[PDB]
Amino acid sequence: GSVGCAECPMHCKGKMAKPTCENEVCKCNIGKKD
Repeated sequence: GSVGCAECPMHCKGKMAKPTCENEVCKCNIGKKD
């Protein structure tokens, strides 16, 4: 259950916000919008 992808976006900084999930791992990076 990818939860990080929930906090990931939440833990994203203004001007750059995009949830990115990979095999249960999440990050806030442009190019992917999960």
